[PDB]
Amino acid sequence: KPNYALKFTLAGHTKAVSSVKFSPNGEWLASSSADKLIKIWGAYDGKFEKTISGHKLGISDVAWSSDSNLLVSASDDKTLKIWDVSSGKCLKTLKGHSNYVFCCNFNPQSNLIVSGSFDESVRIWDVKTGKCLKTLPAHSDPVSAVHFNRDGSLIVSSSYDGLCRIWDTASGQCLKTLIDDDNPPVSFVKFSPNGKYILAATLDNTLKLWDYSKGKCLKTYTGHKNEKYCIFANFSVTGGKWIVSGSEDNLVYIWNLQTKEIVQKLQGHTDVVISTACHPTENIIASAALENDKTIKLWKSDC
Amino acid sequence: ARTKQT
Repeated sequence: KPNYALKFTLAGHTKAVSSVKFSPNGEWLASSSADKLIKIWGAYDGKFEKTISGHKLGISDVAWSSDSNLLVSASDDKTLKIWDVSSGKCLKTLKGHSNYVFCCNFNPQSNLIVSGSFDESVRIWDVKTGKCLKTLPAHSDPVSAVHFNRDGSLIVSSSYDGLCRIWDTASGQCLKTLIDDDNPPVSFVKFSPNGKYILAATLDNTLKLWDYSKGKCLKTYTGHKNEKYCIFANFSVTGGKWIVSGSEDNLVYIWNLQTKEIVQKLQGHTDVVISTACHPTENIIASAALENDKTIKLWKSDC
Repeated sequence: ARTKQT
């Protein structure tokens, strides 16, 4: 079992925090909030570094470029913005969604950004021009998550319509659709590190690990509370192989990936833990909570 | 945003 213990609490956002993400080079933690701001913090000591602003409404997601120099954010103002972290400047504003932009991510090459919106589409944007390359009629309800696989050739998207679909990046055509015996809202999805599996959250208090090639569920994780918010889930790989997720009972849950047994529950936040992230090299977890809390916590484990 | 229930 790991032994995560709270090391720092980061305060500064004025409304609920929406997401937290460690930079690939591991020196920074970035946070997005409904306060329309993005904040950068030192990953190991929680040191407040800077505030990046410009969006006109709340932000639901922020993601790093592979070289840790850029960020892309998704906002209710219907745009995504690409930022240069060092200067804090907005390099491009991506316009084209007709409603809130919910999720975003850079491909490994970092030449593309994929986005998901309440407008039910998935868009692929050219980073250098800031122009939309493709618009995919991906789903029939809001799009909760979008993520590229390891070589960037695939994109996985999820939606409240209960589906998780995999798309061919170059053509934008759908390669496969995954559906359980039922279709509760799919609130989050992402490929595993090697791109072979897909971790999916559904609003019935359940996380599932799917085999992409076989389209079958390999593991199911339960015990937490998740029926209302789109809560992120992560693969923790620096030490023991865990599955990490926030929960509506204000705790961070950690499961053993293979056994599916819960190995630790982190107590401390005073509101729904909406987002968690795992450090790329150290056994460190960042967690963020909603309105009654609005803080970010950094936890560290020996294993 | 993600911070509100939809």
